[PDB]
Amino acid sequence: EYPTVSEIPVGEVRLYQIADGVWSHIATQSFDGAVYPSNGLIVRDGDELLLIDTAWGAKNTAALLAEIEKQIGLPVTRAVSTHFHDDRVGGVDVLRAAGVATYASPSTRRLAEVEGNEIPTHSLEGLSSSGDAVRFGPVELFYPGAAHSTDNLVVYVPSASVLYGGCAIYELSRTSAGNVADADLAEWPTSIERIQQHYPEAQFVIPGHGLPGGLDLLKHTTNVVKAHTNR
Ligand SMILES: NCCOc1ccc(-c2cn(-c3cccc(C(=O)O)c3C(=O)O)nn2)cc1
Ligand SMILES: [Zn+2]
Ligand SMILES: [Zn+2]
Repeated sequence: EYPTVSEIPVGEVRLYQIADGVWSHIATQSFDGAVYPSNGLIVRDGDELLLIDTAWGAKNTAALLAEIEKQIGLPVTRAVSTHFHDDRVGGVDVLRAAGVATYASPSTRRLAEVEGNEIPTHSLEGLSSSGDAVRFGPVELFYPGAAHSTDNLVVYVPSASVLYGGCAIYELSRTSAGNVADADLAEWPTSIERIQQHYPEAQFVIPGHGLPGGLDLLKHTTNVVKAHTNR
């Protein structure tokens, strides 16, 4: 069964195989006095591994590199932060330390720099205007417009029909907004319907935090964000 939050110390990283060559990584952090899940993706790319997002901080992420090798034994050579928050770039430092080439939209690097969060080295051109999509190794990267953050990207694995929406998508257990400090609440339902239009194929849908679902995660997220909008 996919892991739930209370099973994972603030330091233990679980790997959850989602298909041949596709895993998710699951870590936990403390924030607001409380303890939260966080998902990221691992995609095999021939001989190497593409990482999507950090494990939320340098400790967790050095740890996350150590499951992968222990459990998968393939080198992580590239990594993508899907937006500028710490649960995504927390431990880019680390990854670069180990030789991982880090990447991020130019929108994400600038807002990370403005924010005092770590900065991916490379820039992921071709993702600026809403609807922009580019190909990155075994997956597709999509910029659905402002939502959870103005920079958020979302990731699609054709090979297994996995759609990783990160923090732009909520799990079903999550009924209420939670951190929208950097959200474009007006655009978020829209930015999201695109994700629906441009990836109807997706059987597995991972959110930034919590239990994967199918595409009803999207409609649930819109419901949450709209509810939130009206107070
Ligand atoms: N001095 C201004 C502070 O600026 C900050 C902005 C954002 C964050 C931050 C929220 N994180 C989250 C923690 C729990 C849940 C979530 C979520 O996806 O809903 C997030 C988040 O990514 O917003 N991660 N990092 C932390 C600090
Ligand atoms: Zn965020
Ligand atoms: Zn998040």
